[PDB]
Amino acid sequence: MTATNKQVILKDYVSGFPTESDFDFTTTTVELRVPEGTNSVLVKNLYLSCDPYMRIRMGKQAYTPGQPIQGYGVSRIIESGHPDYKKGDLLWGIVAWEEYSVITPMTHAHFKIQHTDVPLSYYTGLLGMPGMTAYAGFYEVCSPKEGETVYVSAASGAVGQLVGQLAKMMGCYVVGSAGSKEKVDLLKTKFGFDDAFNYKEESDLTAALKRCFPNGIDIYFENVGGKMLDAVLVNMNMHGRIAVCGMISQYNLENQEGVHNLSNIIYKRNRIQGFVVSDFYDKYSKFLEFVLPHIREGKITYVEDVADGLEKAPEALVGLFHGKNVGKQVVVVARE
Amino acid sequence: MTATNKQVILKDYVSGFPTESDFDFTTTTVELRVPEGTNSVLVKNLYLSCDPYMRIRMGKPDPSTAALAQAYTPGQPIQGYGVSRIIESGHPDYKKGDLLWGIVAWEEYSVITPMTHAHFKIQHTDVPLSYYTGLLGMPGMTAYAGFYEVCSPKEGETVYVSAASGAVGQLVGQLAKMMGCYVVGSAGSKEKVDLLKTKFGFDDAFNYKEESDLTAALKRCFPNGIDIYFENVGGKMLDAVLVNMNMHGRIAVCGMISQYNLENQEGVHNLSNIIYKRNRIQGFVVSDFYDKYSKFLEFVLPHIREGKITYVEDVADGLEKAPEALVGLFHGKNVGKQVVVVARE
Ligand SMILES: NC(=O)c1ccc[n+]([C@@H]2O[C@H](COP(=O)([O-])OP(=O)(O)OC[C@H]3O[C@@H](n4cnc5c(N)ncnc54)[C@H](OP(=O)(O)O)[C@@H]3O)[C@@H](O)[C@H]2O)c1
Ligand SMILES: NC(=O)c1ccc[n+]([C@@H]2O[C@H](COP(=O)([O-])OP(=O)(O)OC[C@H]3O[C@@H](n4cnc5c(N)ncnc54)[C@H](OP(=O)(O)O)[C@@H]3O)[C@@H](O)[C@H]2O)c1
Ligand SMILES: CCCCC[C@@H](O)/C=C/C=O
Ligand SMILES: CCCCC[C@@H](O)/C=C/C=O
Repeated sequence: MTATNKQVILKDYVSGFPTESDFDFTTTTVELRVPEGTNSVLVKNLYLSCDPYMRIRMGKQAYTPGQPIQGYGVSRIIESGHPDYKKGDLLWGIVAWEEYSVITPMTHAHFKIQHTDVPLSYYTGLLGMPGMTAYAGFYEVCSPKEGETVYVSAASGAVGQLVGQLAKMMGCYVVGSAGSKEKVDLLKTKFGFDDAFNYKEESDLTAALKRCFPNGIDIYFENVGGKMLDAVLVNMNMHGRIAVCGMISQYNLENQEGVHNLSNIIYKRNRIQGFVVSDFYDKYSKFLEFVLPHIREGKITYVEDVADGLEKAPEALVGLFHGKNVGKQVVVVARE
Repeated sequence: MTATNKQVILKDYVSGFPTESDFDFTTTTVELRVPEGTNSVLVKNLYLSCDPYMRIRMGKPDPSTAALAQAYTPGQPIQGYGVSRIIESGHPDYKKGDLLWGIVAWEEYSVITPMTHAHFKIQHTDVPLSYYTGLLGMPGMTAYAGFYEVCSPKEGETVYVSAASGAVGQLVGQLAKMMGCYVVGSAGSKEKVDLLKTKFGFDDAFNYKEESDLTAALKRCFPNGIDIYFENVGGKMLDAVLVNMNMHGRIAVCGMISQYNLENQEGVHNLSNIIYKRNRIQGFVVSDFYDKYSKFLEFVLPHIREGKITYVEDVADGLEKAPEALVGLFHGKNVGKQVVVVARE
């Protein structure tokens, strides 16, 4: 075939919060050939991830103006110049926001799917690059014992909803926070945490956390920052671990919020350790063969926001920095 | 037999900086009796220390601070670390001539109870007794504990040490030079920086005071960035270090002395940097590691006696000066460790 390839470019660099008018749709024409240099695969992009690191990549290796925005996503091989991928099987990894991409598959960037007995939308999230951040970030970096109390921020979403599920499986008391009432209702209905609150309904964030924890916070999984780290630093305990995954409060800000209560690290004998998921990708098969017995069984679940089409995909990345995503924000580019 | 026992009392709680005025003086009568309490010894305090925790045992009851603190009671005297000779006992491990270092009150004579990770015996006299406040005591143990067990160091790695000519800081940077390491310091005066470059053998050093852009100072000093940080300061300083740090690089949070004296506690912005740099900010109290005080003393006393560790001290005479001495530590007119002699020998 010689099909028309619909692409989402970034026009120019973003300074603050993203708008849909920082990105434009352009078209190329892909010849469905055995591809551009005999080391490569040609894929058809099935599902795409709208995940929040993309804002830090939108700043002045960083993205280049007039070219597609790179992201993770699930893809079907249409043709190959690589040895261990034939035509008709599945990968996940860094693809361009296209309908059809030619990529070179390097090991801990791009991964083959062997288990299609679960949704292939989950391989942008749960069994993808959000879910590995929750395995890796809770079991190494947070270093947990049972009974110990876990706090998850942006609990609602991607990374956050597996951290909490893995904790009320270990024997921990887990509290989450989220933006709207419907996002906060899932934490107790579906994912079945012990408590939850709406941080947007809290005028009282330090007092909110003193309410939820009569016994304090041993573990924190930091996805948010600033004002929430200040509050958590007060409500902590003796040898209290903080796992700094993200800072979504800060990405979208030029002159970014200051943390005041870092003196409660000497006193309260705290470890704040920052990680990157990429480092733990050697433990992906170890993760898959732990969590697929549990997803297949209904111990571990997932909520996804579905955004059908490449058309509503500027719409969908913009939407994270406000939290329109009721769970993990997937784009469907192709259904079959 | 009676003693005329002078004391240093605290008036009421501190907000902001201490002054010589937030402290007061009394005299008591102490009987030199063979004391019935339980496992209690009547000591005679010889030397005392001016240590900066004493500020967040001087402020109002807060739950955070109350992990190392108990908070000082507004009437009855200031507690702290210092050396002490036993002038009659009610213990097994201690008798009528033995010396102790530990947490005594700021008086001439005290009835204390020895506890294992509080009060420690001296069964080594070859070295100064004033040193069991600092080097052979609690500042030197912090330096051993927090550099070898929290900064998790390997040879050749680049170390930045803050409040570097004070008690804990000067030892860190020698313990670091005693491995492969590249040690740069920071201190207040010119007299202080000329002890880092010469006496305590640091590779380079500066005056944070005489530096306008602090990142520019640390990008001059380390071209290839910081691997280990011994954090004795906070604020401005911790922000500069986070942009000057290497990947999988560690930070040991000993103290944060810039903050203690502030009501409105200063913000560290770029703690964002620890994701993309895989960095570890780790806090400790020394209290947790006093089980390795035997394994400390078996190490350092071979290195002082051979001339591989160097140390300065700032002695002031009598309890009279012990207000003036704890105050001027927050400004920094202590050169090394601030000792207060109550009685010598
Ligand atoms: N270090 C790593 O290894 C690694 C890897 C991948 C991703 N990440 C990062 O970690 C986070 C992970 O995904 P996720 O689980 O958070 O999924 P998500 O729910 O899809 O992400 C968006 C969430 O951020 C919250 N939010 C947005 N603006 C905010 C603001 N201004 N202040 C406070 N909260 C705000 C919203 O939740 P509420 O209002 O609902 O609470 C919203 O649901 C991101 O920051 C991401 O960049 C880190
Ligand atoms: N268990 C523990 O973790 C533990 C135990 C002992 C001590 N500590 C802590 O570690 C720190 C110092 O240890 P040390 O034994 O070396 O004490 P020290 O001998 O009292 O050192 C005093 C230093 O304070 C500095 N200073 C004062 N105000 C300052 C300010 N506003 N900004 C920056 N620096 C300032 C001075 O330097 P300048 O001349 O440069 O101004 C001076 O050299 C304290 O924060 C203390 O509480 C912690
Ligand atoms: C090339 C895409 C970058 C992938 C690393 C990402 O997981 C890091 C998230 C940090 O916030
Ligand atoms: C009971 C006295 C407290 C002793 C702990 C002290 O070394 C901590 C210093 C923190 O800045």
